[PDB]
Amino acid sequence: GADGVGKSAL
Amino acid sequence: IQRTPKIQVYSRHPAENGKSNFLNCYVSGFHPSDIEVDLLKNGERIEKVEHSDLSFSKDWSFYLLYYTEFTPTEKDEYACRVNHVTLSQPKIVKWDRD
Amino acid sequence: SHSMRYFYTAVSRPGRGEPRFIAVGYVDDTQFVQFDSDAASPRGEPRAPWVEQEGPEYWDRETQKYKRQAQTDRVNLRKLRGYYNQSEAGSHTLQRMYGCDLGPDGRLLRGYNQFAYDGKDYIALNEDLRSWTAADKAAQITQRKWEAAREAEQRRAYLEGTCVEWLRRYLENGKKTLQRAEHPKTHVTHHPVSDHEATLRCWALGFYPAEITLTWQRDGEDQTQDTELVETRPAGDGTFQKWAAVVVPSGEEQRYTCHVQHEGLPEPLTLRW
Repeated sequence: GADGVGKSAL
Repeated sequence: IQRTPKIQVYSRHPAENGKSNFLNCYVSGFHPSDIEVDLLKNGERIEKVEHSDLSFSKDWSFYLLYYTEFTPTEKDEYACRVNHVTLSQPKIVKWDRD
Repeated sequence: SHSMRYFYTAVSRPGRGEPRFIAVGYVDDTQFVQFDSDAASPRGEPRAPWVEQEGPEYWDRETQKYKRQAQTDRVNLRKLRGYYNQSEAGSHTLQRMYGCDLGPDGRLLRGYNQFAYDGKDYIALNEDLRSWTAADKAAQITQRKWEAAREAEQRRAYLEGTCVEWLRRYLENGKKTLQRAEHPKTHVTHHPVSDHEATLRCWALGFYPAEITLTWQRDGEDQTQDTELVETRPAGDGTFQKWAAVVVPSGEEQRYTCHVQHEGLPEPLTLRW
């Protein structure tokens, strides 16, 4: 299952 | 900044004439991801060719497997044709049973 | 040891279409999921039977994760082009790989979460799962932003907790094949080059997992600089193939031995022509 919490914005 | 594909052309199972098999073209170690891969029977493009999902290795270079069901014979020639920005001209690798 | 690994690729395509986002997930050397934003109606898709029987809530939630990530990476591609002052005409690639490694005792050995831009390291989460390593000046912008946002704490919670929980679930549900070793089927072939030399090729076929060592020896001495090794390649049925070759002088074939080491072999194998 993928890493879905948050938003990994560069 | 770009990396040229390595190309291997081979069968899924050891080739035996008259026995159904899969013809594979594995392209690996390339960057960027855009790439054109065709499987050829006696120089003509094989329709119905499936491929794996784009993935990459620890070194960030991409790899793909293109494959088609085939029945090898004594005389039929098979090949893989690959084009990528790092190549001057499309590269043709013949299938060699060995 | 066992691992769960995710691979994301985001590609900008000016003039041809919207950016592509494609994700694939693996347990060890076995793929179980794909998402491709180029598909007609993009959804998370099973690639292994042990995830095919997950319920609709599982697949709906994975699909929504991927849809969110595809939108985030469309924004990320634009952000990076600005950081580097690159032309809008060029196509660029953002890759992310993350996952969790269990050690041979079954406990978490290592979590990772790293990024590359145009094939070059950009930023990575350090092994402490608390700090970052930035590869260049643009990535130091991202590092400051992620330190401010406490991004590493979110990623640590996934890599140490959620990730391991998924991996253990899949190892149990897919036990019949993920916990298998398939030993290599091995043989030697012989190919005259001329009247004075021939290549000996040592084959390993049908093995799982992909890790393997093939070596040629000559009177018990490794032929390191003389051996041609092809990259390990997928058979297409979940198993792998490899070969190693040496060119030997005509009439000296009997001095050469091939050696195969693999998890599925009780003892390393020795082959002779």
